[PDB]
Amino acid sequence: GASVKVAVRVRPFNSREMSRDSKCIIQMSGSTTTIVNPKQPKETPKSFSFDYSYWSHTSPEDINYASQKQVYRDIGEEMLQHAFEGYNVCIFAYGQTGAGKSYTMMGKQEKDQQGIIPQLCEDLFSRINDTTNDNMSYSVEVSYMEIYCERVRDLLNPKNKGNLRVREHPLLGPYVEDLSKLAVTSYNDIQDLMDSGNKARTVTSSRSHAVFNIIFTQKRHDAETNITTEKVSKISLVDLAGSEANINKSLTTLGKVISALAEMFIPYRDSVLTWLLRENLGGNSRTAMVAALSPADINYDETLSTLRYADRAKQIRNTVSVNL
Amino acid sequence: RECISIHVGQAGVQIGNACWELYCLEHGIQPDGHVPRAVFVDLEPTVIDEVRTGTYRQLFHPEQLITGKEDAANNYARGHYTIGKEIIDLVLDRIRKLADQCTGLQGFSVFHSFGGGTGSGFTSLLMERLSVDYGKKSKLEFSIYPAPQVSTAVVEPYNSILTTHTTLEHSDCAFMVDNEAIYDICRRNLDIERPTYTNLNRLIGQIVSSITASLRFDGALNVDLTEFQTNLVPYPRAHFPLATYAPVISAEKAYHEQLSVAEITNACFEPANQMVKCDPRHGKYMACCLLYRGDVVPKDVNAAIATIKTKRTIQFVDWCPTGFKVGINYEPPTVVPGGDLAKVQRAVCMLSNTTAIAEAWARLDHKFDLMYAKRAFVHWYVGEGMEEGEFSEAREDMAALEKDYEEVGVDS
Amino acid sequence: REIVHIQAGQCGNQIGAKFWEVISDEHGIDPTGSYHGDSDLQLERINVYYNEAAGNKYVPRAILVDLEPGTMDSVRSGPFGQIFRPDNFVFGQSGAGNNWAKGHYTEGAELVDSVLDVVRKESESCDCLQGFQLTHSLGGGTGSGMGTLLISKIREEYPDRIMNTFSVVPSPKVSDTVVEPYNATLSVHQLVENTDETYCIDNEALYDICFRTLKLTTPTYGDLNHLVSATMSGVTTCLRFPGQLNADLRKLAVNMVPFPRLHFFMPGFAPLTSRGSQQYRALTVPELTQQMFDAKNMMAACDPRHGRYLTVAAVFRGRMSMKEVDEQMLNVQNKNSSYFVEWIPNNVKTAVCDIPPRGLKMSATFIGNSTAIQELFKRISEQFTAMFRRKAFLHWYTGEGMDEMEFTEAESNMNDLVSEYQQYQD
Ligand SMILES: CC(=O)O[C@H]1C(=O)[C@@]2(C)[C@H]([C@H](OC(=O)c3ccccc3)[C@]3(O)C[C@H](OC(=O)[C@H](O)[C@@H](NC(=O)c4ccccc4)c4ccccc4)C(C)=C1C3(C)C)[C@]1(OC(C)=O)CO[C@@H]1C[C@@H]2O
Ligand SMILES: Nc1nc2c(ncn2[C@@H]2O[C@H](COP(=O)(O)OP(=O)(O)OP(=O)(O)O)[C@@H](O)[C@H]2O)c(=O)[nH]1
Ligand SMILES: Nc1ncnc2c1ncn2[C@@H]1O[C@H](COP(=O)(O)OP(=O)(O)NP(=O)(O)O)[C@@H](O)[C@H]1O
Ligand SMILES: Nc1nc2c(ncn2[C@@H]2O[C@H](COP(=O)(O)OP(=O)(O)O)[C@@H](O)[C@H]2O)c(=O)[nH]1
Ligand SMILES: [Mg+2]
Ligand SMILES: [Mg+2]
Repeated sequence: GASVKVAVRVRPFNSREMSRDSKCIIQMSGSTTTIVNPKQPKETPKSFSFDYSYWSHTSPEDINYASQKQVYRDIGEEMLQHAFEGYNVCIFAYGQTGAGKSYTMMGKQEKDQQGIIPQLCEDLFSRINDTTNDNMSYSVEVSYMEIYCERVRDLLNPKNKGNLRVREHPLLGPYVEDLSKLAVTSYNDIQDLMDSGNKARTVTSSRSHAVFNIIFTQKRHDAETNITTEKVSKISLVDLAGSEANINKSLTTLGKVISALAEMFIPYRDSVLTWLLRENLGGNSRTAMVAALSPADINYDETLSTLRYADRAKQIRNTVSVNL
Repeated sequence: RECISIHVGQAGVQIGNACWELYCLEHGIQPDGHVPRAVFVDLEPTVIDEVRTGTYRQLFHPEQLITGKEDAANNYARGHYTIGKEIIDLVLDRIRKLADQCTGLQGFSVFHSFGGGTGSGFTSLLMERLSVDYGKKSKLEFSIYPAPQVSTAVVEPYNSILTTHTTLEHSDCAFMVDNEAIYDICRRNLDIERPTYTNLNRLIGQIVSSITASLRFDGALNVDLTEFQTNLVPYPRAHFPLATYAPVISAEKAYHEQLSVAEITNACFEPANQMVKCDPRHGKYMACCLLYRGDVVPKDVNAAIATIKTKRTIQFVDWCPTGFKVGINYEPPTVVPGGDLAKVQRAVCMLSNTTAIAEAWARLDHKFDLMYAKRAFVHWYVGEGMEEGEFSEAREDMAALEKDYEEVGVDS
Repeated sequence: REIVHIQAGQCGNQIGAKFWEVISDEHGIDPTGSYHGDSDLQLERINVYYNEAAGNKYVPRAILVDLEPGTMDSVRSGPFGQIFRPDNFVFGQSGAGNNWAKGHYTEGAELVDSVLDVVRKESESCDCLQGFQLTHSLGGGTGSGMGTLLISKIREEYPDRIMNTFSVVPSPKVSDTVVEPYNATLSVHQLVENTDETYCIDNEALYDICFRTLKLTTPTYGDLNHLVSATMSGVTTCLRFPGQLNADLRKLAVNMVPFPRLHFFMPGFAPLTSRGSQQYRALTVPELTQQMFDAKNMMAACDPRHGRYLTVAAVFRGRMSMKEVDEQMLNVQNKNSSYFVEWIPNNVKTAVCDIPPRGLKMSATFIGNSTAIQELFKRISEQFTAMFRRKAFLHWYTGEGMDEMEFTEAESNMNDLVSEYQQYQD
């Protein structure tokens, strides 16, 4: 029994917003985020409470600013530790187009702005390499895919122009048939794959989803008999397309799955995204949602919609057990 | 001086062919005479084709008949965004090509059917693109909003909560004629359980003739289009008055025809004669534009109305002393040669804003939720360039239309 | 607009002959002849199903897919059989084995490319394509397997155009085959995930409806087929006619599918009276809704009375009052509020053409999306397990290059499909 962790993050104004002289309608204090409706200024502002509240509207010179490193060391390290404990984990970024989902998950591979995914990978390998018990050995395999109009593309295998089939293994759940799963032995190798994968994405409103998966295997060697008990945790880091057809089936279905789970049949199979993430939503997985928010008055409805779906997500609870 | 018209959606086109018929009929311009002054839009060819195959075939220019051979789709999204988009330019072009040719116009009488694909969506952006290209004019859209219980499309509300929110901030005055509440009139005030769509059309085709046609026509008390919106909307919300006609008597059955003013005017406020299932269940009128036509003595009116102003059970808003725009025309109505309309020598096409629609909107909004509450046919729009935004954010929209139509009344 | 029929398998094929037998007459197209059309309206929209070459030869734009020569060689050697351009015949002289696996992975998989080839020659015909009609039976090889593939490919080539599927789901009481649930469960699987409108017909729901609603004592197949083909004509072709309120595949689709599964319907025709006597003409309209909405008269096996509806589409086609139509529908929606689901204020989708079925005065096709069809996939799904458990005639599948996880997959999928559908019955 573990509830879905939910964080909200508000970014700086973008060019569109500055050009319309947008005012900031988002306020944050502690774990409370309040949104002002520019349309009805005298109506009571709506407040929401979340596990994490990242005020990233200003800049690093600000004392209360939430940087990439701070967002990661917070929710990121939390989930990585769960993976070390043997739990499957998932972190997905959700929000309006341009709200800051990719910046939070991937960031920029330059000076100081790496997002959750690169940092977690670096942290994962750093920890593995600091192991001092020779009875422990590890394996790290990675997969990276894109879901566009219900079709799946293998980002680590651009040579291939066929969309992979999402299937249901009779006993082990959903999987992408013939999706590349590469073993990596260093942060540098996994980062090259990440960079290669990011470049083959399409290709400026995204309407594809990106799923970066890591299969982290921990092998404990028992000295006396020679059996090696395995510990496997799947780490799924998701960067969703923004919210505003076959192009939007996945996002709408996710909304319904999230609402249904919060309400407690579920249309998991109604879309490739919810099908593949079935166990992370209501299964054996420690899951977190990072809701990206625009700070601008002009996006009140979209932002309010995001806050509401993030509020429901908070109510989801999943039965978790360590994979030993 | 003039007023272009854009009949959008099969319906808006059927009604169009009708209103367009009544016209020449009372202007002595047979099949092939002058030249219309409107356009026809639809994403289903076969319907506009009916104007290309059937009657009033050569009275139009294949230029004011826009079609998108593609697909209609009983869904807003597709018609507004995705498909409907492709045509709009072209559409506009005519309402910019037809808007130029004229001489100091006044606006565009738009004809659409709220709960459709080409009618809800498309227009949404048509009126949308107008409010910007000619903000300096009148945008009176004549709608046929969702039958209170006898709707057709399964989604209807999705399509009508969406045409309202997108057009709201663009129309001047939106006239409303309820498809079902018109049937009643065909059952109760004309007697016929055989009402073909071709009839309801003859009816609006009448009430409408009283708006533009005759009004833009000289008389003893002329009323310009602007006049309406001015004397008819108390507030910027593209406020929607209701259309009503008086001598809706049968040209066969009963015959008391000679029903002096004093009668035909009282016959407007009885709820069973208003082309809208918005029975004045409480809705306080806040402005009525009594358009009369035919042989009418101004005193007869400035008396028949006086009697009304003091019936009280007809309670008018507070903040409104007098809300009675008396429009008098000369030429009596003009009934189809042999349809089923009586044919009197005077009529009253009274339209008005009534706190009543507080209902009609309510009952139509609720609908929406029920389905949205389960996303029902949502995947049909999303996959058509829309989002959880446009729905949820157009719901909130009307919400303040339920409060608006509530505040502007019920309170003093 | 347009569409391109697809005669997968023998059944789907046999029916092709009946669907085209009809439709043609409902469009005045003699064997190879042209448009003798009693009227002039049965031509302005034909395109939807034909092509212009000669000037008297409007050839049906369908596909005839089958791994058993004799079949197509019975359809091509009989009546209207000589109207299809030979190019249409995509045969597979191989052994059309009754195995879903033999017509979907091993034998059919070859003949596929030589099909898609044509399905493209026909799609790229002209004007604008709407979707494809698909006929077949989910109880055989060339039907469930190979036809279920034809679509999985079609839906990758034009995820835009629609896909109506006319499936002859395995009748209950008696199965005209043995592995039936195998060939079935496996094809429904493919359906729930490609086509977006399926009209399930039951050879025994027909008999009944054909032996008691038509005192018909010797209901040959030709008949059943004929009755079915009667409904699929009311659906498509029909709406491609004028009407006070007309719709078209999409409207039908965009008003009938609340949730993406694709959902399957159950078609019902209107005037279904025995020849001589019965010719009661009680067809004012309340008589048609009386008909259409009763239990019996639903080409499906299950009975509506056994589960709410999500959507309904009375696609009428004969001059009537948009009042006596729009009205009736209502009382109907209130007399049976019980079963009609509530979260949809107006389940019913009234549609109204003008011209009726050639020789009739007034008809109305019914396309119901009721939750009742839950109690059918249940059936099928049951039969599977009861026999899967023992891997009954499984060697005929695996031995054809199949998987023990493939069968698992389908059942589950289609089995879950049962689940969901209940999520609304409640
Ligand atoms: C003298 C007269 O009025 O005869 C009628 C007749 O007696 C009845 C009984 C017809 C007759 O139909 C059947 O007996 C029947 C046989 C097998 C399967 C199904 C039905 C009829 O054969 C069928 C025929 O239907 C049509 O003409 C429609 O256009 C129909 N056509 C075909 O099905 C068709 C048949 C053969 C060759 C080509 C087409 C149609 C319906 C929907 C969509 C498209 C076309 C009609 C009115 C009659 C006869 C001739 C006796 C009925 O059926 C239809 C589909 O109309 C059966 O109940 C109705 C009521 C009709 O009154
Ligand atoms: N009064 C009147 N109402 C009509 C007429 N035709 C349709 N309607 C009504 O308008 C609505 C139907 O809209 P549709 O015909 O489905 O669609 P459309 O608005 O033409 O556009 P599409 O959905 O893209 O086809 C229903 O509520 C009908 O009751 C008509 O001729 N007269
Ligand atoms: N915390 C932040 N600090 C600085 N810049 C940010 C921050 N968050 C987002 N941005 C920038 O704002 C834009 C939103 O970026 P991303 O590109 O992150 O959006 P999404 O990923 O929100 N967009 P979309 O994929 O189209 O649906 C980019 O230009 C980012 O670099
Ligand atoms: N209605 C109907 N059903 C048929 C016809 N032919 C076969 N069927 C049904 O189809 C099933 C058998 O599949 P079949 O068509 O022989 O498969 P295939 O030929 O190998 O693709 C049985 O349930 C039959 O009742 C037909 O002409 N009409
Ligand atoms: Mg992004
Ligand atoms: Mg239309």
